[PDB]
Amino acid sequence: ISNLSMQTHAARMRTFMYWPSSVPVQPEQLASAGFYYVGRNDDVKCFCCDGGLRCWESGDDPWVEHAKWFPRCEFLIRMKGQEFVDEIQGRY
Ligand SMILES: CN[C@@H](C)C(=O)N[C@H](C(=O)N1C[C@H]2C[C@@H]3C[C@@H]3N2C[C@H]1C(=O)N[C@@H]1CCOc2ccccc21)C1CCCCC1
Ligand SMILES: [Zn+2]
Repeated sequence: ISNLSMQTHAARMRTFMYWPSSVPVQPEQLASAGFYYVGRNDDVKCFCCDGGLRCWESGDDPWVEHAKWFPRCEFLIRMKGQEFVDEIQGRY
């Protein structure tokens, strides 16, 4: 999968075909936060920063996890704002 082909939400959604139903985070929330499914286990990558996330847990919010682990991502900042990212990074 080409990162460029994943710049739009609809394209990212279609990558989740065989996404394990047992994982307690849904494709719609993942795709909204920039992620697409790379086709192994529960591994997803962001189309913009290429950050990879896995081992989704109950109650995870994909935007929070994006800001926790990849705070410099420009798509994250454009969508959620620098204030949000600063707070997740523990700067109040
Ligand atoms: C609990 N919520 C989940 C989303 C979470 O926090 N996952 C963490 C994660 O995805 N991370 C951890 C961070 C730490 C550091 C910033 C780097 N990591 C990114 C990410 C990760 O493990 N990514 C792997 C390794 C790199 O390659 C890929 C490629 C695709 C998908 C995932 C990853 C890890 C996964 C392994 C179990 C423990 C939580
Ligand atoms: Zn990103």
